[PDB]
Amino acid sequence: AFTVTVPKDLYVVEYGSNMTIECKFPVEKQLDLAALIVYWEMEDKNIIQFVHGEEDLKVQHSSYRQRARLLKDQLSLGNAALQITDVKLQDAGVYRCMISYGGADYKRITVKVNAP
Amino acid sequence: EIVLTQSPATLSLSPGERATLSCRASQSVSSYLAWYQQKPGQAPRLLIYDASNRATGIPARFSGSGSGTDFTLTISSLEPEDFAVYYCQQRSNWPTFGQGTKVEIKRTVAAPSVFIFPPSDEQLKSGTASVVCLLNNFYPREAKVQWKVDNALQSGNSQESVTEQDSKDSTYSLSSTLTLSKADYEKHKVYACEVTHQGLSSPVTKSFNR
Amino acid sequence: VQLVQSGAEVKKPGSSVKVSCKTSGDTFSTYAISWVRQAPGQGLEWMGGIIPIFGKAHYAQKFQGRVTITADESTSTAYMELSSLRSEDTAVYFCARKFHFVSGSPFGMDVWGQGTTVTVSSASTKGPSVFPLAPSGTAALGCLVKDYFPEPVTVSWNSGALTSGVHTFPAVLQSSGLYSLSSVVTVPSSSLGTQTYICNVNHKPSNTKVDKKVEP
Repeated sequence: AFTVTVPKDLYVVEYGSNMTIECKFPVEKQLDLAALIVYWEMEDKNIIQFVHGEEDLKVQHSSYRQRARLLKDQLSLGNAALQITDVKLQDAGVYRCMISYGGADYKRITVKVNAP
Repeated sequence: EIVLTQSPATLSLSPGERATLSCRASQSVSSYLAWYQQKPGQAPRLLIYDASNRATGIPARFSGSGSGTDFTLTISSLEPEDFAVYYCQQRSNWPTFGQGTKVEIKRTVAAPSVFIFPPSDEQLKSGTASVVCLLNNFYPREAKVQWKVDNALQSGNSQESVTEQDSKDSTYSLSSTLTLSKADYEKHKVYACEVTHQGLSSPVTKSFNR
Repeated sequence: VQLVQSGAEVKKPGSSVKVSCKTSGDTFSTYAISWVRQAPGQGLEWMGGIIPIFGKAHYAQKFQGRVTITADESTSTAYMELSSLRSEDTAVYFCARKFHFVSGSPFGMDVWGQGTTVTVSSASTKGPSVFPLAPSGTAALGCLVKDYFPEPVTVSWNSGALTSGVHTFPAVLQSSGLYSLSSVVTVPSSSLGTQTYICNVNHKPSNTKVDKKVEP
């Protein structure tokens, strides 16, 4: 069935560095961008909400101001990845990635930041 | 919102003739578009998807095409079961529909058979009088029905009703109702209704003397 | 894949309504379902939609406030709740699902529910009064179905026997907030003295069954 997959379910990053969390979803020939929906939610935050090729920033949590970004060019490959720049200690925690292209599925990624 | 403008509003044709329904979009929807056929009392049914692709179970007489802002649905030979409104839907963003295009069966002109019904005794002892004028088995739908009481053109107080095209002979029918009070009714005598149609080469007047 | 909605409802202004929709088809939790309002003599309107596992709905900016869309994955049932009912909220409300092959937006509508009719009015439930119409080679007969709420009213002439030549006109809503209607049959003149003409009226909402003999 439709299944979202993560290459790494645990990331160890360290402070003040730019990190990327990868999420892979099935794409066959050409990506139909209209059909694509991408949610990056860590816990009760919302990081990225992506529908019809637009980001709704009204629902993004303020912790992520001009910090988090979804990499677009990887999407055509069936890779929807989130890039948090300048990772702080509070960025450690469980991230969820929900995708709908055709069907829909989600996944969980735990991120540990280690201290200087 | 992307806005879909369907044209024309009302397409009137007859069996065997081709039909052409247009839809334009206020922006580029690319090829994401779908046509639907809604008969009265029913939910829409997908005809053409991805703007050129016909759904299976749907007759080969149906076709659609276009990309970007301009689309057309075409019915090769109109089947009696093809007459209904036709909507359209764009999926390139949050789905928006059009106004829909209603296809009417076109036939030869038919003059209405006009009748008139006085408020029968039943209603009158409730203190209400409804005088009814009927137009029957006429085409096209356009008709002009005037009320006049003792030769006074009656002003804006009547309720019209038009039936849908008949299942068999494709004719309309119209019922205009004038509702007065038994008091208001009893103070006059001559009650008439003047009907205007195309098949009628002179306005017909049905009446009765109260 | 199939969709089935809840029955029709009459709600008085300012109250609230919740419409049910169940998927007998493909996966429920995986694919988006949408809710669509078709106003009387109007176009279809996308209200909102939700993909149940996501657990939060998306709404059109017009319906942003009053509409609440919730998906129960347990039952594979979807709900649409309309708060603060008014007047022109009266419409035919649909729930719909996309075919997996039509592409475009996940909220595209292809498979539809049979529809839910919602009426918003202050008027109470009242059966019709029925009045005959004095007949007119070719005569015309009929009955006035007057002052009934709510819709619909079915009209059958001789216990359903007559059929041919009969017209029941669409209901017309009076200023009173009560509906009125007229049914007419065209029969040959000679048939008046011979064949009996009676008119059966049925009001399901009020459980009113009326019969009216129509005579010269």
